[PDB]
Amino acid sequence: TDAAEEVLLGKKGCTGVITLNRPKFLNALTLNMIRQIYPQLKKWEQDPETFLIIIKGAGGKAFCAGGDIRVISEAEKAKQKIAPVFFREEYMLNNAVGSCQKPYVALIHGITMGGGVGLSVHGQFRVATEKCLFAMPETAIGLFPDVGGGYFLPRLQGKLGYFLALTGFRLKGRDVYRAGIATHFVDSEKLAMLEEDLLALKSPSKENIASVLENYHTESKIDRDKSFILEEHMDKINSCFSANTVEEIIENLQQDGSSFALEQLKVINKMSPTSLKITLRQLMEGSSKTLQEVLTMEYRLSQACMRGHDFHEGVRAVLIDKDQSPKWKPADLKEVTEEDLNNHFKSLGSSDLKFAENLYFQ
Ligand SMILES: O=c1c(O)c(-c2ccc(O)c(O)c2)oc2cc(O)cc(O)c12
Repeated sequence: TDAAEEVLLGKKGCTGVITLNRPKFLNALTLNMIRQIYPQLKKWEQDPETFLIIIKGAGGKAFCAGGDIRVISEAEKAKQKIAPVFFREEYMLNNAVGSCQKPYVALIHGITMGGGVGLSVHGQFRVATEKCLFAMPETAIGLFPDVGGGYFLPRLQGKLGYFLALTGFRLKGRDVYRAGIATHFVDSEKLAMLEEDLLALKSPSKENIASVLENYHTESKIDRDKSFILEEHMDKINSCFSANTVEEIIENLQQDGSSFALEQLKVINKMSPTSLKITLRQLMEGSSKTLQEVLTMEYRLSQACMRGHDFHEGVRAVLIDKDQSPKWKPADLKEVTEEDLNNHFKSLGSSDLKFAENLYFQ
């Protein structure tokens, strides 16, 4: 047996199967994996013998915990940078998933966060199990909810996505479905059969695929009639998170004064202030952008963030030392100025992320 690849690509029946394959690192997405997945997705779109693409994670704990931001941060320490290529090609793959010309099913069993969400939420079908653990945890690490977070987050109900984006709130299991992040829910004990039945389909249409998913979804039992964990908080979320500045959101939470609001206020106050301001503007702007436009914006954001202090500090606090004790700079929201913010959003000119060759554009 040769050494295992970081992602497996296979053809089984009518289906192309992508298996994220770094389970010891929670299947975190690398440039190597992106560069295998992206061209394969494009080939399968044009392959008349491929009717379905499934993405899944190896190991049963994680679908994918994120893009591999540890390695990106390490690479920032010296001259062999990875960030310019990584974010560009990652975002190109999120767009490819979102515009996929064949049915695309993501089996989001297990931890599904950040980059892992980018590989799933934009696809046509996302199947959660009771073990699905969703978050966009980027404001805790000095980044922002990228991989198209600026597109999908504002499009969740009310201001749910703004709440998720700013606080990194975790949703588990059937709540991932209730939130609209998963399209379907299956108990994990039946996931293997669901996979098998999809793979066994002969020349399936999108409708054939949808039928299989529906049939499993209907019969799943775990939390079947449980309400969405955030339903009782949706009015206050919709109110508090309607403001145009982070300072106003924090003020609204304080004035609401409920246990939940004060808990989430506490969390927000531990997030990178720069990250918070970026994230709010990103979602507000993203609310009126296409996925491509959003990704173009996020690419600018990603490169600006590499030039700041907080990303490297967040990776240290969260991923390396795990002391959950980041010292942000600036430490106060007041010191995140309008000009600083505007600088992150500036065009990169000919270095911008674009989705066609130059001759396509005026
Ligand atoms: O992007 C992220 C990421 O990749 C991982 C991660 C953690 C453990 C692993 O073993 C791994 O491979 C990845 O954690 C995170 C935690 C955050 O709060 C925010 C993030 O953005 C990430």
